[PDB]
Amino acid sequence: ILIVTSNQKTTISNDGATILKLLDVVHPAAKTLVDISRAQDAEVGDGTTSVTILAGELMKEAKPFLEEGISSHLIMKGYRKAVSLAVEKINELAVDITSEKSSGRELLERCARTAMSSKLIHNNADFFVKMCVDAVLSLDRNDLDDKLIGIKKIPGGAMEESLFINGVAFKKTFSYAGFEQQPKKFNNPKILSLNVELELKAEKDNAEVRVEHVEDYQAIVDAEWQLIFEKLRQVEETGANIVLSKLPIGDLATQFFADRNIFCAGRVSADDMNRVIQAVGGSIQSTTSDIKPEHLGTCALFEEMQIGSERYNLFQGCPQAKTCTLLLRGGAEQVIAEVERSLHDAIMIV
Amino acid sequence: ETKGTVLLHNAQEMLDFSKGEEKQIDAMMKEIADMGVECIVAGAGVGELALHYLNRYGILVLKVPSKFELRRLCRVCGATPLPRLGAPTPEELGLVETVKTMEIGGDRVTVFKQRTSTIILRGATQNNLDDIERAIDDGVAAVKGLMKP
Amino acid sequence: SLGPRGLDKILISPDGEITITNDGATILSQMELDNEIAKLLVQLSKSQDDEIGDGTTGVVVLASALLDQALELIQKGIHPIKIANGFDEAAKLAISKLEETCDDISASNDELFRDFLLRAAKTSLGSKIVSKDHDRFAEMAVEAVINVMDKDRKDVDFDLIKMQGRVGGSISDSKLINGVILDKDFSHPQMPKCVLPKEGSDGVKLAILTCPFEPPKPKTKHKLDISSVEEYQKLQTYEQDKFKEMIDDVKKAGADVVICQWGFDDEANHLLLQNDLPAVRWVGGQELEHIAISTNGRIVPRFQDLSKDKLGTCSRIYEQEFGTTKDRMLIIEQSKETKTVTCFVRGSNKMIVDEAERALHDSLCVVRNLVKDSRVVYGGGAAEVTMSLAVSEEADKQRGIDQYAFRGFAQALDTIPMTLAENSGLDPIGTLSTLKSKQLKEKISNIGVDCLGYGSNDMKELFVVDPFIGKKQQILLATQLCRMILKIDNVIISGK
Amino acid sequence: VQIFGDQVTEERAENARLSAFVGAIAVGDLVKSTLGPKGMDKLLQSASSNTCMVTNDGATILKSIPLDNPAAKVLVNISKVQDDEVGDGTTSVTVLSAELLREAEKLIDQSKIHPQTIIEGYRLASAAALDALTKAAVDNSHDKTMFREDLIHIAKTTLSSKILSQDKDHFAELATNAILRLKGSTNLEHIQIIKILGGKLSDSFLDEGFILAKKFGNNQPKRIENAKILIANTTLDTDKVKIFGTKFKVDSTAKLAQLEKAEREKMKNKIAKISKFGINTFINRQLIYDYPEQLFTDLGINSIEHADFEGVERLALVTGGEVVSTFDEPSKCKLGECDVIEEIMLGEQPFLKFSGCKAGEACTIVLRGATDQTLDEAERSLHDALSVLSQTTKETRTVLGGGCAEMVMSKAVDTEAQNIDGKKSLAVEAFARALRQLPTILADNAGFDSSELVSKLRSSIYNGISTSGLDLNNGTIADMRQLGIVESYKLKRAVVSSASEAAEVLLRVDNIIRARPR
Amino acid sequence: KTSRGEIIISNDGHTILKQMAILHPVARMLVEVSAAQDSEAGDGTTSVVILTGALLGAAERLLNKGIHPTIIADSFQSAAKRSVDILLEMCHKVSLSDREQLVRAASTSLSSKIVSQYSSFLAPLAVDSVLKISDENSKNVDLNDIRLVKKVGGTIDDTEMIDGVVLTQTAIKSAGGPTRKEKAKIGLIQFQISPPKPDTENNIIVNDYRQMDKILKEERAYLLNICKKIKKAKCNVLLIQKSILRDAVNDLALHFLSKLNIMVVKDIEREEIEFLSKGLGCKPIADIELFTEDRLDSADLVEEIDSDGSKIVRVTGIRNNNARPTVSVVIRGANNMIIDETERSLHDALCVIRCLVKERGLIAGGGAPEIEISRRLSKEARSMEGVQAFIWQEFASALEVIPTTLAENAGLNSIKVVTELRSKHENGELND
Ligand SMILES: Nc1ncnc2c1ncn2[C@@H]1O[C@H](COP(=O)(O)OP(=O)(O)O)[C@@H](O)[C@H]1O
Ligand SMILES: Nc1ncnc2c1ncn2[C@@H]1O[C@H](COP(=O)(O)OP(=O)(O)O)[C@@H](O)[C@H]1O
Ligand code: BEF
Ligand code: BEF
Ligand code: BEF
Ligand code: BEF
Ligand SMILES: [Mg+2]
Ligand SMILES: [Mg+2]
Ligand SMILES: [Mg+2]
Ligand SMILES: [Mg+2]
Repeated sequence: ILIVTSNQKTTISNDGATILKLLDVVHPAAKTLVDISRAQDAEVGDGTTSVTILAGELMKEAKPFLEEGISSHLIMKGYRKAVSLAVEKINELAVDITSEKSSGRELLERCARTAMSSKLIHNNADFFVKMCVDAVLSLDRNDLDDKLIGIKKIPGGAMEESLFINGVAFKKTFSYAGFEQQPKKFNNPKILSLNVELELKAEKDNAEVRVEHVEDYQAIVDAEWQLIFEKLRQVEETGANIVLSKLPIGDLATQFFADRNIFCAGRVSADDMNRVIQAVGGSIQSTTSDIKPEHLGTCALFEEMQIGSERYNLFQGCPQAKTCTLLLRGGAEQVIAEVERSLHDAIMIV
Repeated sequence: ETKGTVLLHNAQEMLDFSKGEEKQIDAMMKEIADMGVECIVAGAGVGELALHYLNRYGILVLKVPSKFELRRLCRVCGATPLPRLGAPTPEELGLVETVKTMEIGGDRVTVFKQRTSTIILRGATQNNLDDIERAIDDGVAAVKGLMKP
Repeated sequence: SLGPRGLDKILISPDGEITITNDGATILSQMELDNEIAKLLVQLSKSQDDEIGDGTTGVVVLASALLDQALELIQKGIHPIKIANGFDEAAKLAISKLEETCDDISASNDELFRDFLLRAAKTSLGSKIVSKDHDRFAEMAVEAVINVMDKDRKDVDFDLIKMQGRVGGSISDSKLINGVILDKDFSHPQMPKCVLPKEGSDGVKLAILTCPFEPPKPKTKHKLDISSVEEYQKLQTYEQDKFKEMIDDVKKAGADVVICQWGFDDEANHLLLQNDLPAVRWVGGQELEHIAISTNGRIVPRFQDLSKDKLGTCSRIYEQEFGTTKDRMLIIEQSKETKTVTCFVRGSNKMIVDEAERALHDSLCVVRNLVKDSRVVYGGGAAEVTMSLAVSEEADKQRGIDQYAFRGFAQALDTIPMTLAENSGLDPIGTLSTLKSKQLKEKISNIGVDCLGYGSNDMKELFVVDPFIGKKQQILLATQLCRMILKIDNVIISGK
Repeated sequence: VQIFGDQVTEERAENARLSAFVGAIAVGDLVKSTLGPKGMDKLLQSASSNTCMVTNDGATILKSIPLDNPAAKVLVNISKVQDDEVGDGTTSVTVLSAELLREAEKLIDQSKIHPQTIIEGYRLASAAALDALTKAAVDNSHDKTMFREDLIHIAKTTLSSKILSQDKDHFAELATNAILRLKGSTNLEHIQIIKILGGKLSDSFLDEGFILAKKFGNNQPKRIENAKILIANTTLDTDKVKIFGTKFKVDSTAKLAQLEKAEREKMKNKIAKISKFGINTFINRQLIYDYPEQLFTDLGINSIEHADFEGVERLALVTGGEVVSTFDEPSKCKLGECDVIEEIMLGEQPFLKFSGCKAGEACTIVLRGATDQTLDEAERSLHDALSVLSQTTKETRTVLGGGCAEMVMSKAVDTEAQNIDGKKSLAVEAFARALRQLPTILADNAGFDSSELVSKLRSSIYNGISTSGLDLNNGTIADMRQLGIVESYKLKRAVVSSASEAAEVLLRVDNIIRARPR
Repeated sequence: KTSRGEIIISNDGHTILKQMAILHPVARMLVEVSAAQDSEAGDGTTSVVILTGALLGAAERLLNKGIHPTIIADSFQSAAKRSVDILLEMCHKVSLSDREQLVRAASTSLSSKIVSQYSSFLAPLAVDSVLKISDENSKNVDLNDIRLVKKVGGTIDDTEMIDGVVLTQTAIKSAGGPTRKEKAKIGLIQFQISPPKPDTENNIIVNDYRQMDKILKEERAYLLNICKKIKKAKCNVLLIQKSILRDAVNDLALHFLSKLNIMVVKDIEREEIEFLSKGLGCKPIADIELFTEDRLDSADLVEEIDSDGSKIVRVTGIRNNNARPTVSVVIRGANNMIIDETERSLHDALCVIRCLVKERGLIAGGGAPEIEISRRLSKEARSMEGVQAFIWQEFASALEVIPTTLAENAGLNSIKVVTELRSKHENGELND
């Protein structure tokens, strides 16, 4: 279905919750069919379409009794048990697959393979099944969440040219003076995951300076350039070679990394930093003047591969990670939407 | 409460103000980590420097609570909240059986199980669940009507 | 607007700004569209331009004929999804033949690799109004990517290559400069135009800075509190000294030219003149980074940190009379190969200038794609025809429902060579039936249209050469956008 | 099935060709009367401001008038380009630009030939038109005697078509002398063009030295004789302060009196540091405070405030001084010196006129006349003159004007068509025919049978008399070297190049798509 | 009546054209010519326009007769060259200091304008002025040095040449009553007499109670010292420039100045300094530590009058060497408009004497030149023959328009006057 919303937001979809949500339902009783869909995406991911389908066709097969002088009370006294009996049928009918000739991973495979069929990526299921099923595995903490396998979107390229990353990724390059002059490719790095802004206090706590004697002047300024020498050389004396931070890295901070052959990035996505540490094995520190080498991270290869004429930071190949990152292509910028919603529909079945 | 201006006179003050601010709050948290605490529930705000140190000290942190929660949480674990940060008393602490991130409906939710209790009425239509909360409350109060008289 | 016989569309912004282009992506990106499918095609071409750079034009043509070839099969009574499926398995057989048949530039020597990259540059250029100097314009796009791309990493950065445009003369006078052009003059009018390297150095040395030639102030809000008059005299005689402590800091470092991020003070400027330090007031952040990489230099935070090793090496620095009456510019050129390379494009008209820049980028993109994928196919329809034939012979082998879809995919492909021979001025059926037939009678798969008009159709000896990835992406994106439209049957549009 | 949004216009092939031609032609035809000696002037007027201007400079027309036809605006810009890169040949570019496009429509319709084939034919011709141009070019060597007389000519040629035709000779030496004077610099800021209303046009002059639109420091001596000048950029009224934030916190009023007197001292000292320079003339870009103004007068130093980055630079070129700041070490900085700075009166306003100067490398031309529009034009006209010349200091080869230059091309192009053959051949001939359509208008505006005279000049030139140009007062073919109607090679080379580009831009046009206006 | 609202009554032609709302661009060109005549002569702004109107009318008939305008334009300018030559040969020179004729010259220019009632005293005292302001090396004369001040009330009669200086402002009188200082020495101040602050951001912070009463102590003192250093140089008149900057002259300083009998005049524009410096033999004073008896004036009397109820400031009698000479003229008039016109009729006459400083020759008037030229340029063209002869003839015919409109304003048979004027000019020559 192709839906163009009231605000020109053009959307193509197969996702039942996504179709029913983009339709503004006003009728109070028909809004139930939007909730009924919504609960299904919330607990399962697939079925959203089928759930609404069933619901109405129960109401429609109750109308031939409602036309005759029957009480709706007794009709639902009959359905309430019918569903309680339908659940009894499935529980007896469900097959524990660990018992009978199944593969360790062809359980999630042949299961995503069903969720794919119907949606756009049907003719590409092969590719997406042996990737997003795989993506639930790297995700596995004892108990897991999809917040850790965050999807990134990049305009252009075939949807086949999508890329599985065993580390993390940034749909986000930034650029300062040195960022081009810096090395944008490592092998075995130590990833320092920082928090606080490396510069001359760009949004920090304001404090007024009163100075009576002139010579205090070059002193107060030479205190500043020394206050961040400590904060910066604090990074060099860590054993790090890749510096990421939730807050900004300045023009004058990037300089020291550029010459000292260290890679740095500022204004990192908040979700991405928590995506990095889980797949780099590091720890987000809010202060440089404390850091032990027990906080750093590693990977197989860090490079800034340019995909779709936007610069992506790809540090990947991390042995033991409780996180990964999908990186998705697709023809138009509306395809990339209906593959992301299509893939969330497979992952949650897996 | 009154505007906090920070008047730096000599250059010796800059290095020692910031590096001392490191310690100032690291010492605020240590006076609560050396009391054998494993969970600090915050009604108000939390500082990024302050969470950093509590992050290392191996302690869970739970922000957001408005007035409603601090009181109803207080009755379950059996703590007593203090506004003065300098008196973490062993006699005014709590005790909780399980504090985990049980994900329900896909939501990252914190639990405080095992006094004040809580029912999690699950369903489909967020519309009908709302009514059966009024059905539950009809009885919950009908129980309060039994006791008093 | 397809091919070297292509024509140019002339689009006007709502404000009034005029553009005259051949870049299919640009064309569609300018027209104020509305019909949701047209809108989508706008993104379809906009997709190509990013993942490749060339092809934007033919990507649409292929999608539309495919949608047309579907249409005829729908009115026949066939289900769209089974057609869309029938197209994709027929797209996977087209790319497969292309891969098995594409020529390769990996098995080449160094003398023959730099030629195949020119041959592609030639190809991509001959189409747009640049064709005039497509010997010179091509010998640019090649020069740029060799100089900037990390060989083993096989990765070219288009942030490194800067597109500079200035209007005057002709397109012939468009040059590639082994350094940087700046819209900046010299900070003091008395300073010289040329700067000559002190003979024994073989370089000029640059004072690339990121602090202003101004008495240092702190970042945190401040104030003095002067009570004693003499202590205002201690301050007064600090202001001039903290200026001389800048000049000497540079003069003692051994630099001959100062390029500084922020601006110089009025007192500092004259003292920059007296001691023979040609200065550059207010230089761009990105532009400093491009200077420091070209000059082999380093970027310097404060005066205290300046040393004779953080200097920028140049072979010349000159302020050019960019116009005859307009404004001066600064060129910092090199005889050696520098990782940054500014591309200075000139024309007789602001519209040519923009199109000329828009041609290089396209031309520069085919050469970037060949560094990534060192394999080529031959255009002029040849690549499309080999795929058309390949899918055509396999349709009879497919059988059942998809027999008609494969026959459709192949048939709609034939619109590219037909609408090539059409614009070029030949019979559609003629060139097609000659070309497709000649590609079976011989084992050769590299026979195409003589769109210029020479005797042979031999795309090999004619140097009409396309990159591999280019051709491939131009199909996958079409078939995949095509499937999406076919999946759609229920359409709900709101109100504006 | 409609594609576009509303208010959107689609002018495709058959209609896009119309627009492209209608536009170009409509614009070409607008300025056609400007061309040549017996050419006429347009009166442009804004809706805005109740302003107008009476002009020849063909750019100045095109730049001004509003237009919608995108193809037109293309040519309009090719006009500015020329005014940028050469300064003259504004109308020569546009007409040749349109005349190519006129000649295309006559091919695209009447004959039915492909636009791209026309292009691949207009191209072969252009490279051949520019070819012979260099072969026929007359480069002037070391003989600066033979080259000045050569320059004076170029101007005389440029000037005849403006109001300055009648006093051609007069204005020709005022340009030639000013540009030579400029000493090979190609920046025109160095010639300050001061137009003061009143008197004759023949009353206009280039001063020997410099005239300054400034005043003397107050009750100061009205005429300095035997000057020595310091040129400065340093603060004065603003009161020099160390930039940061030097707030005064006086414990009790007492100290403020000392601190007020302190700022006065900081001045008395910075004037003393200047007094050490041993100079009677202090000129400053910045303002001289009410205070320093007196401190100079008491010392006897003449002080001139407010002549900006503009005025200061020229003074530095004419007096041979330096744009000095600092003033801490008088030894290393080079002073300026001239003979007399007496204040003159011109109609009403007082100007300080530096006379007898160290180095004449910067100059002032005072333009006069009866009407604010006459001035306007004189300025515009002079800029067209101070251009060709200046750029002929750079590009020092000449070509015979009077239609001759364009004809020698029409020759080579037309003979190149006798070589090429095919459908291209017709387009190559056309190029030459367009080139002919230039002398055509030169004659047309003068008034004799265009058809006869251009056809009288073709023969002579084709026959090998490649001097022959158009005697545009007598209505005859006469010698252009012996009559001295010379032009810049850099001029003509550009006219051909630029035009050949336009056609190859519009001829590729087959679809004009206009958005909904903002 | 102004677009803005103001009422203007005039005879000065440039003043007439500038203030009507001419719309046609070519018609606006006429205003420019009339402006350019004012900026070359100050007189003849009417003559110059009418000539264009009869020259254009000429050009019209020639275009009717089919003559290419380029020829017309150039031969009309060839008509200029020969005509201005004639005026240069026919003119009788003037002794650069000859009152009896220079005075007739102003008397001519006035007699046309609403001030011609009092042209008897207005002509000489406009001539008297320019020669005093002139020079020996003559040159080009600046009329910015002639000071014409307005004040409404009375009659044009009451206009007077002041034997010194007129000033715009008045004695402050806020504190004390100094107004008419006799045997006076004038000081001229650039600086502020306040409790001033340095150009940097400054603020007196107060810690103690005992700091307060001592702050006013120095405050009162600081202002008194300045007023003391003034009385010490020995001047009884103060003149202070524009205080838009910051301070001005304080109300506390003003009582010091009053009881110390120094008469004060505040707010004086920066343009006014150059003139006042020369007009009052008084060197301008920037800082206090540069206020000296040396730079004071020594004028005989300064006394502020009371005219219509509205005061003006007089400086009569000025002792010292007048190396720079300066005049000041007070204009009165019954109605606002008839004051502005008095100034424009002075400036027109003042300007004719200025032109006599420029080209030291003088011609006969009342059309006489315009008729001679007509006669001369006729005989020239009878020799010309061909096309460029008809032009000159039509040109000679045009110049005749001046005497025609002159006569037509007088209600005469302009035809009869002219034919007779040309016949008598054919013999009796350059005076008819
Ligand atoms: N010199 C040539 N001879 C024959 N065919 C050519 C030549 N140059 C380009 N082509 C063909 O014509 C097409 C050029 O289209 P173009 O206008 O460059 O748009 P795009 O390449 O972006 O689709 C290519 O597909 C190519 O195969
Ligand atoms: N006195 C002259 N005699 C003959 N030809 C002239 C004369 N003056 C200029 N020309 C010719 O007329 C043209 C100049 O006309 P103009 O209106 O200035 O156009 P543009 O602004 O394009 O230079 C040149 O082609 C030149 O050859
Ligand atoms: F239509 Be669904 F969310 F599989
Ligand atoms: F017209 Be294209 F994108 F080479
Ligand atoms: F009309 Be021009 F620019 F000589
Ligand atoms: F009417 Be005028 F300018 F004497
Ligand atoms: Mg499903
Ligand atoms: Mg191409
Ligand atoms: Mg010209
Ligand atoms: Mg008069």
